[PDB]
Amino acid sequence: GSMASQDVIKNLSMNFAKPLEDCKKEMDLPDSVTTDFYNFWKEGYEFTNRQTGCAILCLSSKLELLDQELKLHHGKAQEFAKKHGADDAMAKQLVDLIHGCAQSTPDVADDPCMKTLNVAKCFKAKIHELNWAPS
Repeated sequence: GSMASQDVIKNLSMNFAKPLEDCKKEMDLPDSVTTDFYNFWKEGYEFTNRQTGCAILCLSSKLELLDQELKLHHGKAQEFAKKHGADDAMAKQLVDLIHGCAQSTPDVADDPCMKTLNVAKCFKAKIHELNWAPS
C-alpha cells in the first residue's frame, strides 16, 4: 500500500503549502520558489536557490511549527502529521527522517534558509527511498 502512504504525503504537502500565497506576498519571494514547490516531489529536480528554504521556514512558522531560533518543534510536527491523517507510527517515522536530516546537514553558515533547504532535499531523498513520494 505504497500508494496509500504516498497519498498521506500528498495530503501533508498540500496542507503544509496552504499559507504559500500569504508567504510569497509577505516576504516578496521570486516565483522560482513557486516553481521549486511545483516540482518539489519530482525526482532529479534540483532546487534553484535559498529563498525556497526561507519559504519552507515561512510555511512552518504559519503552522506554528518553529521555535524562536527557527528550529522545528518535533512534537508539534508529529501532531501536525497525525491531524492530517498519518497514523502515529508514520508520523513518528516522518519526524525521525527530518531529525536525521537536520543532524546530517550541519549548520555552518548560520543560514537557516540554506539549512532548511538542505534538510528538505535530504528528506525528499529519504521519502523517495521509501517510495512515499507522491505524484
